[PDB]
Amino acid sequence: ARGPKKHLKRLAAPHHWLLDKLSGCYAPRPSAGPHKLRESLPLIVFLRNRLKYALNGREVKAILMQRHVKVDGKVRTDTTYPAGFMDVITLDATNENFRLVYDVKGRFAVHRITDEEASYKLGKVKKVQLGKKGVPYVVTHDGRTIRYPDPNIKVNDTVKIDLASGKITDFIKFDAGKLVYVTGGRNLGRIGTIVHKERHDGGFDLVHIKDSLDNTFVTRLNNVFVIGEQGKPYISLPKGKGIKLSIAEERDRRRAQQ
Amino acid sequence: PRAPRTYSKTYSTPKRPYESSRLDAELKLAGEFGLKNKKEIYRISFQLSKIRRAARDLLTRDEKDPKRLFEGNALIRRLVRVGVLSEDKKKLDYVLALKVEDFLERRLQTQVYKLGLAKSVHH
Amino acid sequence: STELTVQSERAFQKQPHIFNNPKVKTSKRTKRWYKNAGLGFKTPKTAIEGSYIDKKCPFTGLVSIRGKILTGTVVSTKMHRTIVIRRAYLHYIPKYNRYEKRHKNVPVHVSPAFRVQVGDIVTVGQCRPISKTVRFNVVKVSAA
Amino acid sequence: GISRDSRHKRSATGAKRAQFRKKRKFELGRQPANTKIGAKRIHSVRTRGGNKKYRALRIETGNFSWASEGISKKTRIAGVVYHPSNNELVRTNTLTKAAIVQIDATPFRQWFEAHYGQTLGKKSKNAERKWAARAASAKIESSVESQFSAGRLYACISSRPGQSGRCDGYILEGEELAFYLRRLTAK
RNA sequence: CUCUUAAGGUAGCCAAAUGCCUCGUCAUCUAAUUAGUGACGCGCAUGAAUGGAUUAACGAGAUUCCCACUGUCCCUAUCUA
RNA sequence: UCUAAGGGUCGGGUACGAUCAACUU
RNA sequence: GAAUUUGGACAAACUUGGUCAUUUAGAGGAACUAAAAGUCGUAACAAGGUUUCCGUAGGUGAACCUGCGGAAGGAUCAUU
RNA sequence: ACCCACUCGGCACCUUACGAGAAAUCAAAGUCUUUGGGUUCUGGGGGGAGUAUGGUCGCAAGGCUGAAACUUAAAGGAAUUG
RNA sequence: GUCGGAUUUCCAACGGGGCCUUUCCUUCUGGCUAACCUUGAGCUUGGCGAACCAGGACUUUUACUUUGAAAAAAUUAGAGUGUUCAAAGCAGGCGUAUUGCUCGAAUAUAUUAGCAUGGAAUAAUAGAAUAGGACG
RNA sequence: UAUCUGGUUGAUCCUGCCAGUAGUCAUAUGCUUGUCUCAAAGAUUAAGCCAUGCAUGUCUAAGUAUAAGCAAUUUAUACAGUGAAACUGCGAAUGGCUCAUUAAAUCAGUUAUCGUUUAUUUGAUAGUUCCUUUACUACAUGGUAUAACUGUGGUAAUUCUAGAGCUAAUACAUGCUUAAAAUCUCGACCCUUUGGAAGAGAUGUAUUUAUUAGAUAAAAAAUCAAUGUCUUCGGACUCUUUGAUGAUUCAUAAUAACUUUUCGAAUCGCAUGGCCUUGUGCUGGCGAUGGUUCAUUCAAAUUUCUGCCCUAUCAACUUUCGAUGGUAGGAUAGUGGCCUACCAUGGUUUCAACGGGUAACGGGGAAUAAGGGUUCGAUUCCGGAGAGGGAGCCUGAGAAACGGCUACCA
Ligand SMILES: [Mg+2]
Ligand SMILES: [Mg+2]
Ligand SMILES: [Mg+2]
Ligand SMILES: [Mg+2]
Ligand SMILES: [Mg+2]
Ligand SMILES: [Mg+2]
Ligand SMILES: [Mg+2]
Ligand SMILES: [Mg+2]
Ligand SMILES: [Mg+2]
Ligand SMILES: [Mg+2]
Ligand SMILES: [Mg+2]
Ligand SMILES: [Mg+2]
Ligand SMILES: [Mg+2]
Ligand SMILES: [Mg+2]
Ligand SMILES: [Mg+2]
Ligand SMILES: [Mg+2]
Ligand SMILES: [Mg+2]
Ligand SMILES: [Mg+2]
Ligand SMILES: [Mg+2]
Ligand SMILES: [Mg+2]
Ligand SMILES: [Mg+2]
Ligand SMILES: [Mg+2]
Ligand SMILES: [Mg+2]
Ligand SMILES: [Mg+2]
Ligand SMILES: [Mg+2]
Ligand SMILES: [Mg+2]
Repeated sequence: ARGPKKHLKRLAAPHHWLLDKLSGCYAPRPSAGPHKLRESLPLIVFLRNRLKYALNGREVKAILMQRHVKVDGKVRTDTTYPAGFMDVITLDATNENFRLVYDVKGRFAVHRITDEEASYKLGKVKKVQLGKKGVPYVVTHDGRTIRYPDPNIKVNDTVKIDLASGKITDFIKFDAGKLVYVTGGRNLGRIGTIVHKERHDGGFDLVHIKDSLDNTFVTRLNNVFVIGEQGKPYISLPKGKGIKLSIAEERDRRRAQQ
Repeated sequence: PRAPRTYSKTYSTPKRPYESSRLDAELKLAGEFGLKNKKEIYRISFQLSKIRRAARDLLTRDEKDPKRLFEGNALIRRLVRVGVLSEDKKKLDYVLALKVEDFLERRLQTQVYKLGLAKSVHH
Repeated sequence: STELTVQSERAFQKQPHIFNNPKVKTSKRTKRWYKNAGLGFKTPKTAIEGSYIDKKCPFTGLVSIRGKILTGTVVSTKMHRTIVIRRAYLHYIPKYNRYEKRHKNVPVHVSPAFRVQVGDIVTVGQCRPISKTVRFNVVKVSAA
Repeated sequence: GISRDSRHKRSATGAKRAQFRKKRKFELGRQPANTKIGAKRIHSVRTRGGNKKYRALRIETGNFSWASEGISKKTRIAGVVYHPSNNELVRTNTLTKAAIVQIDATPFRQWFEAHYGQTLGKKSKNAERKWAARAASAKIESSVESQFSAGRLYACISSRPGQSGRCDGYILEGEELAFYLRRLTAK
């Protein structure tokens, strides 16, 4: 009321941050940034609660004011900068590179990537229309705009961005039989080799999807991210590859080693 | 404003106040387990009940239901692990008929007596 | 309908930004603008070769059908360019394990391209608020 | 002040809605400008999100487009002559959108002679070669020639002076012109 | 219970235009009320076509209070024919 | 100082136009 | 460019009425419940000493009585 | 018009209790804890009370609709023995 | 057939799918032409489009029920785990503890309404009767 | 953990209620009280009234310091060290608290914005502005005022302020500085038919109006109006450029103009480098702040379908002066009877409208439960509303703000 809210209570933050209900009334409210608040890492959560690299928010604040942490190759000193899907976190100390990829469980899992891998990223194209002076542009899922794109790029494809220049090297067309990554939804964090899609004019287009173990699931079109042609993807998949093991037999795998 | 602290009572009272039958029996239970009051028995009755409420839930479900198999083995794993349930009885129907005191048998003060070294339960 | 003797209001009735130029001569003396509403609804022949204006018409006006698509039976057509339809449904009362009849009145704007009567079963499409209470627009007539 | 909410006037069933939610600024209105003619005076309005809005009063002149020739010029206004909404606006010579006005028609007359050169109402060879090419088009209509004799053209204000501070429009032609002339001359 | 009539005033109604005592008693209206109204009823001497009890409407009928208004008054003064 | 409404009479091969005059609101 | 000012809409608030709702006084009248070994009867329960009850109307200290029509919950399941 | 046999509908009746019920008793008052054919109306301890008030109908008598305060642990039904 | 864990040719049951028994239970512009009468010497040159696609005129309407997607977190049910037990909490656990390794923080419920999908029994609607009925 | 028991009679079997029985993130209270962990808490009546004290301020390398501040840099004579006050820029619209109002209202789930505003974050994004645009002219950069401060004073007092004298900018107000190219309008002449010219102007973005494009299932011929690029004037003829959505008058572009005219950097820190005709000559890095527009993010506004407690001793309500709809306009950030003018007579209801009550904020949820249910939800999260009652409004992207203002009542 009367204007935007600026706090975030605990028990309101998105559940995939794994924030314990006790230990403080409030939670870090992500600032405006390249990604939606609801699906957002922000760094005070990443550095302190996931990597255990800092014990308080004040040490997390100290690390950022050394210009060490850089997201997508830019410093981003802000403590609540919303880190989103498939941003690359590079730390000069320990020469460690991270990518934000949802685990099989739908949480932002710690995922170390090779230094060569941290040299590009993928973004799902959300809209492609003409800008001023008749200059076509695209919009990726992280708000990045790219002028003068390949005309063959259409909505729902994905593009490979250099991350040093705002340019694109490659794009994967959206077709049945392409490897995808479900972002958002009850099947969040699964990889599934599109089988087909339905039109359903009037909105909310669905797509059917089946993983390697021949398990079929369907999610909405906005919740699908093509990650390259079938077989090899263009990014290093985390451990597990999003298979969604049932609770029944996962324990046996858990009890396999002990 | 802080997250509310979950709490729950660990005991339930019997419906009818004065049974000669129930009054005698529970008093016997404290006799050979050295329990201070009736609350140490009501708790075991309450613990056993929420065991059966879950145990009854699984049985009425279809056999080979993924819920029953996973959870059913989970319950008998814990009951066996403590020692309340004998190893030879793992059918999830032998949980339904366990006993009142099998939990009281695995209490430390009882087990210390069993493992010598006390020569009386009140010791 | 009766073509409502189109030029009747105080202000001249015309389709906005649809200019006919008198310097040249050709067929189709008065240019007419129309569109297809999508969702499979067809543009009726009357709208194409009519003479009405009805700037709220979903085929020749400045309104767009988006959102819910409904269906009901016309119960009162005493308005002007508007009708009220009745939508019946059974509301399930959980305690008694059975249903009860209910109904609602949805005042919908009816285009001049359509002719409707009491008892006609019509489908309507949602659009931006047309009047104090009109939010749907007659888009297909299924009975006569 | 003037509020555009609807938690006032009655619900559809005729029931009266009780008071709720003391007036909000994002549901306001303001008062009409009622832009008159002459002695230009425009006041600025600070609207939502900044977005300055210009409120015309006592405006002088405007930009009117003669649609057929694809041109526009700056001309004056003689007065309001017909208003579909409220006849009271006519008597006070009040400028609103779609209020039929008479404009000065002076620049149009010289432009027509500059462009066509044949005649209206009633030197170097570089000129008439254009005129020879720009021929067969000096027969615009017989109902606008008669207006040029008096030097006033029936124009319609197609702009919102209350919002943009400007009175722009077009010159009535063809069917639209014949619609208002019969309304004007009826007696 | 008694004496006694042709029969012993019923339903109603009342200090009423009928109530002597009386300026009856209680309440209300009032600063203050022999006035008014509502109640009461052993009613000198109410009461049934001697018509009884009520009654909307109507009244140059009798009475009481209130608002508006006012030289009726406080308290007189001036003007015209 | 204006405005709206309220009429008569004449007119198409087998919707409109012209003329006149009312006090009522 | 201040004081001041014309007109407009928003409009608090007051005064005077009106309406509705809730509390509440009141001479007097008329009910209902309770206690107390009050006074008068004895209408009901037995064929309750005139069988009982219903509707209606009238009357009488009071329970009630009387007419007309009903019912049996009757004091008859019954007269080839 | 009678007699015999049969049938459709009605007014009833006689014996039985497989069944029902608290029981008197019921061929429906059965097919209801082995509880569901469709449907309308009514009831929720006894008094206050079918009262007050308000509507509405009536010439009136009165009808229909209809409380609350308060007070109480029993009122009641069917049979048994006296 | 390995020493209580699974395979095969199996006698059965349980439930699906395809074809035929008069059983179109809609289709064109073009692609894969596909499953290809395609056969080239026992792996070869060419069969009919949804088995996958853009637009097609049409398109009987419901109710129901299955599956699926959404239904904040806390709370409820509940998996794991030493808070000394427990109420709790989401921790921790293992190393030669010198340089470190590593699992978790599941799952379910979530009336009714809305959306997509399969069934078409049950309960309703309509169609070709002074035939503008369908094929042509 | 699918359980009942005492009370109508001399006794019996029923109807039926009274009593007991058990629980309560349901309160109070009585008697008693040793330990550990955990934790509600002036909500219920009074959304009654409040002494006092706190609860909103804020700086870096990076806007402005002659403190007549503090110490010494000493690399500095203008400054560059720290740094009160004050200007400027942000914030004070969050949080916190309460639950009075509120019964299709809020709210929950689900849609829409092809119906709008959005500070901020993130990503992109101005060669077109010497206006008679060859001396108008500063572009190695252009004016004004004021605070802080010095001094004089008033008042009993307020976070009161007057007059006088100074001084700054990322305060305020102005203001030029860079290529072309092409296009279209005008338009000197040869003079002519097939006609081209010298020369000039305009051509950013922003606002407003108008007009044009924003196609796109299939193949061939007839002669025309005249060739139409080049001709072997026979005609080979193609390139003919065109994005998205279910859908648009969409995106975007083109022509004509309009504007009282927006924006298009007179700003700051750090490191100082290369080029020579070594002149304070020409170029050069890393940042900070601001800035038009588009997109994203944080939002907001409005909006769809369905869903709410007791009431008929509430059966008709709405339309005087908006009730339901049409047209036009004004207003708004935008749709809309939101408002106004004209016109029509509509709109809801026995499927319960309207009116009344609520010891009613809605939900997520809570207690008790065999299954079904009943009752509660002021209160740890989400949503709304309020700041003693009403009303209006300034600043701002955002308030109908009240630890802002104005007025009225108390
Ligand atoms: Mg933040
Ligand atoms: Mg007696
Ligand atoms: Mg006696
Ligand atoms: Mg009797
Ligand atoms: Mg009886
Ligand atoms: Mg008979
Ligand atoms: Mg009861
Ligand atoms: Mg009762
Ligand atoms: Mg008896
Ligand atoms: Mg359905
Ligand atoms: Mg049915
Ligand atoms: Mg009894
Ligand atoms: Mg007795
Ligand atoms: Mg007894
Ligand atoms: Mg009780
Ligand atoms: Mg708040
Ligand atoms: Mg930015
Ligand atoms: Mg309108
Ligand atoms: Mg409008
Ligand atoms: Mg309340
Ligand atoms: Mg409350
Ligand atoms: Mg809250
Ligand atoms: Mg407020
Ligand atoms: Mg207060
Ligand atoms: Mg306020
Ligand atoms: Mg305060």
